[PDB]
Amino acid sequence: VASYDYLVIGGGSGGLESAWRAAELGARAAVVESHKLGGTCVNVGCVPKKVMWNTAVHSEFMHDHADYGFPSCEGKFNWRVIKEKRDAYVSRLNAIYQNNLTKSHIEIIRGHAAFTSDPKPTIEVSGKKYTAPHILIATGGMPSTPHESQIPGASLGITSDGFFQLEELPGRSVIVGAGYIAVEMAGILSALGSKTSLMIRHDKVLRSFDSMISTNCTEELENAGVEVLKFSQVKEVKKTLSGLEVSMVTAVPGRLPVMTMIPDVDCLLWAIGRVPNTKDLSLNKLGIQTDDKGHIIVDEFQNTNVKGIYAVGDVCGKALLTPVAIAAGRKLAHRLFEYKEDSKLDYNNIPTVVFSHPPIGTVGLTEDEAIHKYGIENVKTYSTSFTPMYHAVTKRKTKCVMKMVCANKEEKVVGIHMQGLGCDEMLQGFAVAVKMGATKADFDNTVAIHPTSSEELVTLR
Amino acid sequence: VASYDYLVIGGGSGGLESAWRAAELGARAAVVESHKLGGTCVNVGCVPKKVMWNTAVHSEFMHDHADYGFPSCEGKFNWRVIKEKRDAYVSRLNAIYQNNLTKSHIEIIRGHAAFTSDPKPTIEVSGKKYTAPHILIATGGMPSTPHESQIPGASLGITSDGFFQLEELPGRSVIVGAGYIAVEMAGILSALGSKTSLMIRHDKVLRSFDSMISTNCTEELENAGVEVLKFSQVKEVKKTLSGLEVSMVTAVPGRLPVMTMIPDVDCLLWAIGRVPNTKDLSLNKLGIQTDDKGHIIVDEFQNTNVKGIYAVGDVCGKALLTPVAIAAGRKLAHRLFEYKEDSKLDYNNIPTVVFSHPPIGTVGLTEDEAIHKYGIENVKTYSTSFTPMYHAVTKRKTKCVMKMVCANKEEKVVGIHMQGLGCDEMLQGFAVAVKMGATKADFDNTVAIHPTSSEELVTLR
Ligand SMILES: Cc1cc2nc3c(=O)[nH]c(=O)nc-3n(C[C@H](O)[C@H](O)[C@H](O)COP(=O)(O)OP(=O)(O)OC[C@H]3O[C@@H](n4cnc5c(N)ncnc54)[C@H](O)[C@@H]3O)c2cc1C
Ligand SMILES: Cc1cc2nc3c(=O)[nH]c(=O)nc-3n(C[C@H](O)[C@H](O)[C@H](O)COP(=O)(O)OP(=O)(O)OC[C@H]3O[C@@H](n4cnc5c(N)ncnc54)[C@H](O)[C@@H]3O)c2cc1C
Ligand SMILES: N[C@@H](CCC(=O)N[C@@H](CSSC[C@H](NC(=O)CC[C@H](N)C(=O)O)C(=O)NCC(=O)O)C(=O)NCC(=O)O)C(=O)O
Ligand SMILES: N[C@@H](CCC(=O)N[C@@H](CSSC[C@H](NC(=O)CC[C@H](N)C(=O)O)C(=O)NCC(=O)O)C(=O)NCC(=O)O)C(=O)O
Repeated sequence: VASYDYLVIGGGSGGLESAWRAAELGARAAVVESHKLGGTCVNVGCVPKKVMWNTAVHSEFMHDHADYGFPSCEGKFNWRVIKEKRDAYVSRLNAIYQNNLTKSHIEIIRGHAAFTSDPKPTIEVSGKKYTAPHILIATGGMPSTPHESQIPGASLGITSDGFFQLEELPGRSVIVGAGYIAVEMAGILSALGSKTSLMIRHDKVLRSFDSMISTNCTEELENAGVEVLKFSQVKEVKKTLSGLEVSMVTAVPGRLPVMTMIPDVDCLLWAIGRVPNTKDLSLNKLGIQTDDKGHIIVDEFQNTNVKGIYAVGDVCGKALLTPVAIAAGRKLAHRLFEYKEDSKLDYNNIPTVVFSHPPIGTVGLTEDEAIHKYGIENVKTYSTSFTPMYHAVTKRKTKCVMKMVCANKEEKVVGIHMQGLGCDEMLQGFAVAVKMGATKADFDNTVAIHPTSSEELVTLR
Repeated sequence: VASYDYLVIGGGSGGLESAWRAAELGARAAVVESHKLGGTCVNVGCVPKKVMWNTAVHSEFMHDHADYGFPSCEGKFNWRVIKEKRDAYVSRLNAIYQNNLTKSHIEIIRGHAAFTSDPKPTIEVSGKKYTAPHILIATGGMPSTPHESQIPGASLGITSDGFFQLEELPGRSVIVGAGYIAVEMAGILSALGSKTSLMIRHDKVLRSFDSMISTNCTEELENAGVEVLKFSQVKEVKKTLSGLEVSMVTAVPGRLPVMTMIPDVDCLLWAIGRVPNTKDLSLNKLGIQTDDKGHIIVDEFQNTNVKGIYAVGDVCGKALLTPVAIAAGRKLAHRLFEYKEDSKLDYNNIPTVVFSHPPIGTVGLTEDEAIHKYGIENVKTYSTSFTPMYHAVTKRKTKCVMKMVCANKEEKVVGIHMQGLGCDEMLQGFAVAVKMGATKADFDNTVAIHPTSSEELVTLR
């Protein structure tokens, strides 16, 4: 058994930051990674996705070519070309991440970690034992897929992982899910050409976001060639000699269920959820508590119930974002190694952008949550809806919706929600201002930047 | 002589806002406008310019087409097509502005106002006299042009106004100036195809912005096909049977002056400065004080030396931006009509974006100004320089530079400066945060939005 000061299991987003931060503080760390470093984000998440998004966004502006006085280009997107580059990039970030670890004197124990029956928390990677006074579990999660028992033929569909393994643009796509991933896949596949259908159990997507986003996003989706099959469920899936045959049930409230076949399907993508990578860690060896779905139960300080063990990131099941895993890994290192006893991540006012078309940006409370936190009498909301001047000369259109939620009589901005061009880069500042406890006056007392879509947020009346 | 409660001379940006704000407060107002309403911004500024910018930005992304797996389109931008649309839009905003005035019960006295020799401040528009207990001078400015006496042949060049009257894309362009306008024209003409040369008296452009912006902007300009002729001056201009012949002197410090001819010039654009529209107001009739260059001298509250007369906007010569004219017109109405005795515009931390390629965003103090305000010992600056992941797969490249200036030991962000993709929409939030008196911790305690260029600002180390 070899001792370190920190043994972080998982070379992902939260994993690495905590490892790096720890080393700066003089700690002797090592990171265990069983696959490629950089975790999900870099290999099958933020990075590969965003390249595909910039590409889909490219397909759109090309449509607007003639309106801007330019001749037209046919199209016929070559997926292979871009898949090759996307991959190259991803493999260049790998070398980089590895470099930085070794530059920081952080060992990388390549393999699969599992806890042992040894009294003090000790882990075993390929026969060898390693322990540390502080161990972090940053194993993240995996895409979930239905069971053949529930949906016979489920194994025939792919997931976001599989999406990143795709070599050519599928002619017909059906996506099952109504969250940001589902939406983003729907957006990219449809912009690049696949005849996309998004299949949701309800009438809207992103049903957890402010109602405006939920509503607008379902709209923009439809208005862009994506077919939204509301109130539908895949009953079973079959492999025909031409494609896949999705047998789905559609039960619109007030109507009788209608069974339907969607044939000639090239791709069936499962964007229904994420499961934790906890199973094979042998948590039961130490009695490390988890929930019914396998996530790892932690406190305000990422502590497990076992002294010396913490967990951060997707594995915990909360605020599943790279910057959140990162931020919590960062604060932990400062708590354990810098002794900042109250170093912890504030999970309120975490900003998030969905890369739909146009992009969604949001931070803070929804109207509902403000209503149920402060009371109707105390919640004011300001909003606007305009078409960006980019579409002043184009026949193709998209809107921009902005909503400001304000609490109490001072008008403390407790939440911002918006959708439209520039909203992806436009959100950070407001998240900082919002984090500071900005009121509607602070926003309204800032000189506008004209012409921008961002000036609308500071002139809401 | 007909009485109103407010008589605002000038249907521009500052003019209108003050008129509208006044009406909401129950005041009897009227606006005098001698031309099209909406002033400079709408007719020959923000609006027309920005359409041309979105168009130039379109030319660029088209270059990146093949890298994103799309076939290539030749090009051959048709200027007429877009000029027609840009104009249509501008004429649709006119109807709109007019509408809103009448909806607010604001009269529009169409014509040219001039003060009279009548004891109490009274103005005369086309024979008729009008007075008010409060009169606002929102007459803005005009593009300046050299005198034939100084630069013989100067009258042969056009200005930004003339640029908006252009019907076809000039084959060869030479721009004289090193400010945001000069730069923006250089950017658009060059992206759309003209063989552009930007002529500056020094080695860099935007010499008033933080040194980083000054430096980076001169670079990006060159790297995009714009020829920067540093240390050069147009000596005289001549109309040949093929184009114009710019005779210019180039005096690089340490070298002997070299006289040069630039022939076959289709366009000579004068972006050397703005002059105030004060001459014909007959200010001398009341002794309304002005400076040597004709701007109108005002105090913290936009007051002239004459009781009952104020001035806001470009006419004053300070912070020449639409949102600034607007913001000051707004505060004045609230002061005069809502009685907010201390309602005035704070001219510190006014945000500004230059629409260069990529866009520049800035707010606050430059390093120099922080250095000379706090002292070297008390100024820390953080910065980064990265290539946006949009260029991860493109052969064409651009950077992104970010600089944070921090004062004292708390690290109060007194200034932010940046250049690159998304910086135009990315700036508003930080301007609000900066306005609030945000420190580097508030920025650093905000959860990042990945992947974006904006996340870089909140992770500067
Ligand atoms: C499609 C798709 C797009 C996404 N897009 C975005 C986006 O734009 N922005 C965003 O913020 N988030 C996005 N996410 C979410 C983000 O990727 C995750 O929230 C984030 O990576 C979580 O970090 P983590 O540190 O817990 O784990 P992870 O980064 O997932 O990585 C865990 C690492 O641990 C390794 N490991 C697992 N178990 C063990 C073990 N027993 N021993 C050793 N090795 C092991 C894993 O192999 C992996 O490399 C996306 C996710 C998917 C899927
Ligand atoms: C190229 C170009 C691009 C620009 N781009 C931007 C940009 O992207 N963003 C930005 O913020 N700013 C930009 N500006 C600056 C902005 O346009 C001006 O700062 C702003 O319009 C100033 O407002 P104002 O209220 O003082 O006057 P103005 O809006 O200029 O208008 C004054 C009005 O008064 C009328 N008038 C004049 N004298 C009289 C008189 N005696 N009686 C009656 N009528 C009269 C004028 O005709 C005019 O319509 C740009 C300017 C130019 C030129
Ligand atoms: N923000 C720009 C920068 C370009 C970019 O993608 N840069 C990164 C890829 S981000 S993909 C990986 C991801 N991000 C980061 O490493 C940097 C992003 C930001 N500083 C943040 O902390 O959120 C992550 O998993 N980090 C682990 C950790 O630090 O804990 C890279 O080149 N980095 C190499 C380097 O570090 O020099 C963009 O997104 O376009
Ligand atoms: N911000 C979006 C909105 C689209 C847009 O251009 N909208 C404006 C043109 S801004 S061009 C004219 C300019 N801007 C405004 O009227 C609105 C911009 C913002 N609210 C601000 O106050 O800075 C101005 O001179 N205002 C005088 C004043 O209010 O004092 C328009 O349609 N307005 C019609 C309307 O008012 O409904 C964008 O720029 O793309």
